Amino acid sequence: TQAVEAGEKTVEQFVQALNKGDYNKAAEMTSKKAANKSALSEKEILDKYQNIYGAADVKGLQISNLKVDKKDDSTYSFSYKAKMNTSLGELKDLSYKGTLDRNDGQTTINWQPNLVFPEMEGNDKVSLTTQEAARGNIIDRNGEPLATTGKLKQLGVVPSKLGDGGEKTANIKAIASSFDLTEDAINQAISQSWVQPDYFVPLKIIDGATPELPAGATIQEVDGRYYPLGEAAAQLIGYVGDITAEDIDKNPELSSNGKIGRSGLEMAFDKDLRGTTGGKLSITDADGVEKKVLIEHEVQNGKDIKLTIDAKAQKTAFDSLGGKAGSTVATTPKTGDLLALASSPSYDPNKMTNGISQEDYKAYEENPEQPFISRFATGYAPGSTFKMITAAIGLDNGTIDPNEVLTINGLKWQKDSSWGSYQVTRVSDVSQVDLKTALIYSDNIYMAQETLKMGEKKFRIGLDKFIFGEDLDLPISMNPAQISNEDSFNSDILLADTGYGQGELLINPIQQAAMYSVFANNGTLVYPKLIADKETKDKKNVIGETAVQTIVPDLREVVQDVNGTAHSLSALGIPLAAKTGTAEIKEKQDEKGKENSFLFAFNPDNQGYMMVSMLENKEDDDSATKRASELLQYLNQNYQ
Ligand code: NA
Ligand code: NA
Ligand code: NA
Repeated sequence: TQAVEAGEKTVEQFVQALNKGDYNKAAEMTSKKAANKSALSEKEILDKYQNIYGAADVKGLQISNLKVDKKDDSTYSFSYKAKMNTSLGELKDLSYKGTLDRNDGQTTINWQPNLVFPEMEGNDKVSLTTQEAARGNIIDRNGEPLATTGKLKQLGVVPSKLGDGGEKTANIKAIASSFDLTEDAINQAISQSWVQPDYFVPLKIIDGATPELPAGATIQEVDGRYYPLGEAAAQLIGYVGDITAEDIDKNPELSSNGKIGRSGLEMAFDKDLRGTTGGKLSITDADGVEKKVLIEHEVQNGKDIKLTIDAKAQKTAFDSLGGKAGSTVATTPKTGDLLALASSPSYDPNKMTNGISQEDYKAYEENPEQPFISRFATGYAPGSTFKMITAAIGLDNGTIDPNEVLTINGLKWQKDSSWGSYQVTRVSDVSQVDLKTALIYSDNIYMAQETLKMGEKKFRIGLDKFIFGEDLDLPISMNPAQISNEDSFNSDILLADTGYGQGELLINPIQQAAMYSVFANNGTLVYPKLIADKETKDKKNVIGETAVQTIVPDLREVVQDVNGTAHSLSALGIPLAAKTGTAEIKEKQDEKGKENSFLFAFNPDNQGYMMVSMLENKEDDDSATKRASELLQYLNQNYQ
């Protein structure tokens, strides 16, 4: 028994060394090279595992049903089942055999070639054939390509057919002028250490028509990932990059010669889009005759993925932001279909996937507006647009009388002196303010007073009916919305600030469109939906239907009233219920305060669409409302 337990331990140490990819340590646990002992020395056992397991990308060795018994007084036999992962999938239930040598107080393994794979003898060989899987496509709600595989025209220069002095310098300036290239970039490209004078040095992927080709400039045709919307959907779709040795070490089933999603939906749906590698892993004898097929299956191309996105609305929403910082989310609020998820500024996903220079990537990374941010998935304070929610909560618990008229003097208000120098600020000095007037003029003082009168307890009861703290079932990385940092405000100022969408509220644009959908579903919250085939989810009785029938007519006046904050949208001549908003943010880079401009809008007649747009750190005289006319026209025409 004491020798049987020692034999079991050494087999477990041998498997563990192979499991951890430490082949040299596993070889040192073997007996000496002999006839009935080990078949090879330690160095060539190391080389056999390193060569064979490396060729099949063997990762992770797990065994089961280990049995060590006694044959002779010096040799103990062992057997166990085992499984491992390869570049062609999991290789399950492998029956391994062998014997253990016992001399002195050391138990070693009589190594044989059948310890690499179960049925190998002597000079048997291992072969691996693989067929690469074609990557699936990402399409919109009408089948338009968002991420597809196309034929790209690659511009390149052959430094041999270029020149020497006057001919070389003139041709480089001609190519740089005819293809929007820097003369220093072309010289740096052909001066790389890998370049030979007769080689084809690729420069960039050209899109559209091809101009004249000067001496040396030649166009070759290559296949690669292509994004038709470009930067208009770069944060949502993402990009693919070359698979690295580090990627294979983490997942050997990846194609060692293919692409992998690095961000966005390309990464979130990488498994479904990449498919499975097809091929065969077989064992042959010394004559190359097939002895045993270990793994074999055909190639399975990646499956397509259809989104709720409207490719026309996505491009319209992104273009409307004019390159400024901000985001826009468009939905069909009755089903939750995400028609558009625009984030601005953005980056070029085609440039990312077709090789980007360290300078262009550095410009993206050091842009203070940060184009890499997915602003539709980043939490923000919702701004004074949130007065809709506080009003609906106040109507439900009876704390807000729609006809009660408050008397507000000036633009600043304080509960008492305990607030110190802080005051809630409004933009319009209206003396007699009821609920309808407060929504039309966006009166933060009114709602701050109604929030304080309502109380934190009743306020949170209405807030808890929404989606605060919930994880949305979406293939987009995001954090749950929050009311504040803790379960209690512990501050009348924080309570009042939360009443009009400031405070410690953090809600991303997608979560905002979810909460605001109650006004298009008579108080029912409809969860947003990105995958077209998925089922509509909703949440009943978030706010009362009476509150909806009270607030939506007021939201019509935000557009139709001459002093409504969204009156410029009345020029469209379409039925609109809207609510503008602002959020004041303090920053340390600039001692002056920044603000975000918000716009909520939907069709109150048919509930066909709904949009939530925001400008982050807006320039002076800029707003989300002045940029929404084109998207509102398109959504109203095509979504009823
Ligand atoms: Na967050
Ligand atoms: Na707090
Ligand atoms: Na406003």
